[PDB]
Amino acid sequence: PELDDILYHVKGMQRIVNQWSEK
Amino acid sequence: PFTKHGQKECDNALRQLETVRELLENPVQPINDMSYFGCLDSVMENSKVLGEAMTGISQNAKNGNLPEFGDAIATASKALCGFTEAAAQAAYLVGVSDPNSQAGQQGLVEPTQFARANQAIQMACQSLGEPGCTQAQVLSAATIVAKHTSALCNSCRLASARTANPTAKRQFVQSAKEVANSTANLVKTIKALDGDFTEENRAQCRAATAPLLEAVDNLSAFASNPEFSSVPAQISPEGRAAMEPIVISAKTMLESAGGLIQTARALAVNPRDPPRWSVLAGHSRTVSDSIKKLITSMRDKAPGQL
Repeated sequence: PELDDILYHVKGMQRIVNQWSEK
Repeated sequence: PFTKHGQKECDNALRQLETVRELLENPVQPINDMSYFGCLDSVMENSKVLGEAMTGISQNAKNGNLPEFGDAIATASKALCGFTEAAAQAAYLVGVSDPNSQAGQQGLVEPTQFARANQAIQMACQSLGEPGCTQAQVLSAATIVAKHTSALCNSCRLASARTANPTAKRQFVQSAKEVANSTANLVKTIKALDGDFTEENRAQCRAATAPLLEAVDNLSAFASNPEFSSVPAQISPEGRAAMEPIVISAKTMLESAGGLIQTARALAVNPRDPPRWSVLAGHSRTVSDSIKKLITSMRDKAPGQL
């Protein structure tokens, strides 16, 4: 891949993971 | 012809039943986080699905519909396994509720993916720290970090969901957020370092690896904490006696279902076999009778678990 796409991906993963329930 | 796929479906089902039968050998730990009443509903639902599969298994072997026979077999195997897990879980819950019993616990199993991601991320971060790394090297390290941290977060999500212990369930997800947050921050410093390779941007990109490596180490350490390791319960003699109805019925259903599938495997090849049709109906009768006896016993112990 390219650096721009890798940045988009980990930023989108961060948005999804930060909503995960811990319970 | 197309019998080969049906034969293999029967082999897979038989192997799978042999695997879930060990759950009944000596229940000394919970299988999952289901309540006694969830177990009740699960046994109910899975038996409905099994009853329709037994008719599909029988009709399609008689009528030579080999794809529909295979799919009935696959459906029955999944329902038998679901059934057995809920019965083994219920049995455990019955046995440890005796006041002379002592609780056990499921150990958390460590994903083998953890070790792979861990080593990969460390080498990628060590690369990003070399005082002379290039733009191509920085791109490859970012690619490796992104791929293995994404996989790490998903392993945490799945490990959280199958952990009954609430402290471990929470830590897996907190670790996932630590990994995701520090990865996002690291790739942002890589984005700046890219095309501006000063000692100052190298130092910052280097500094950004430390939180990600800490998250990864913290996660792999917690996975080894002794307080989450498997411990077998001490079921009292009165605990064992109380789980006997559930355990015996589950075993009998498994034994008979195994004999049913083994017989249907041959009838799918040559269905002109009256002796085996009568064996198969005998096994199917016992499958049904055992499910009735297990459900009946579970429904009757039920007030004690409210």
